[PDB]
Amino acid sequence: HHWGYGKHNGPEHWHKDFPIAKGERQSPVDIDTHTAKYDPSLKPLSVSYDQATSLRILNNGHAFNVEFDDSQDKAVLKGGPLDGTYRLIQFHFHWGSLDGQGSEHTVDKKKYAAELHLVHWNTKYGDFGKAVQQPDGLAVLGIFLKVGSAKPGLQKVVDVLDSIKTKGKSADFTNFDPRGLLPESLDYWTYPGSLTTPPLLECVTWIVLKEPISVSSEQVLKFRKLNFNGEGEPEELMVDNWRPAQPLKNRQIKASFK
Ligand SMILES: NS(=O)(=O)c1ccc(CCNC(=O)N2CC(=O)N3CCc4ccccc4[C@@H]3C2)cc1
Ligand SMILES: [Zn+2]
Repeated sequence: HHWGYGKHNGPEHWHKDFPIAKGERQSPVDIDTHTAKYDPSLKPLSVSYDQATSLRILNNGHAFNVEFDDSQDKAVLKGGPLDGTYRLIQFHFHWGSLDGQGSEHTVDKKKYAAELHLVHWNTKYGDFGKAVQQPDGLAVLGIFLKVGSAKPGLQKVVDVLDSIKTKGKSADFTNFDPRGLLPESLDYWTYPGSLTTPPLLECVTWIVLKEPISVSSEQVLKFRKLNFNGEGEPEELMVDNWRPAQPLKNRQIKASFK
């Protein structure tokens, strides 16, 4: 009886196995744009993905992850609110059953069709597993998706999804350039938070870009054909794999922009 996003094992149940679900710095949150304050102390954000080496794409039963070689400082996130160097290890998405829901963060309570999370770990902790035990261990770059024009840089991901339909399937996924998933502007909001899936560890500096990327209806329809189940199990479509907004508590959301 494992956690998931069904009626019986969804986010409202997670606190029974993971009591930190009701903690002081949980994610995601609603970003109230009128309350977020410009912070002139934020240093410029540095997304350096030119040498990123993707390896594999995996259906883990909760989402699909594109994994990177993180055994040296090829693809790194620095600057903004961050101290030191954060290495890209994987990206994944959260999405809905309908275009009006799917994002984890919300903006003035608006839900987007989907949300991309580029996950990075603080190299001062040596490995990912040590980093998630630290309050500044991870930096997640969050990017909203809205349905409109196709995103050409997403199509290589969309076209491999038929090969990883079910939980536990993986496929080789080399030479994918995550620069193709970024919006034009790097203006962002930032706050201290958590993983949005169990174990819900409070280890993340969140950096949420203001400008959404546009994907086509056909692109997101292909996400919604994935399965939560393994092969040879009853088919359950992988949709609505998002955690709703959590209490902000004793936190301030800071804006990089005026
Ligand atoms: N919604 S979210 O962005 O808040 C979110 C981000 C991250 C996570 C943790 C997901 N776990 C992971 O991504 N894992 C776990 C791991 O132990 N390893 C071993 C180290 C290694 C080496 C190479 C590639 C991949 C891993 C994986 C990464 C959960 C949720
Ligand atoms: Zn995520």
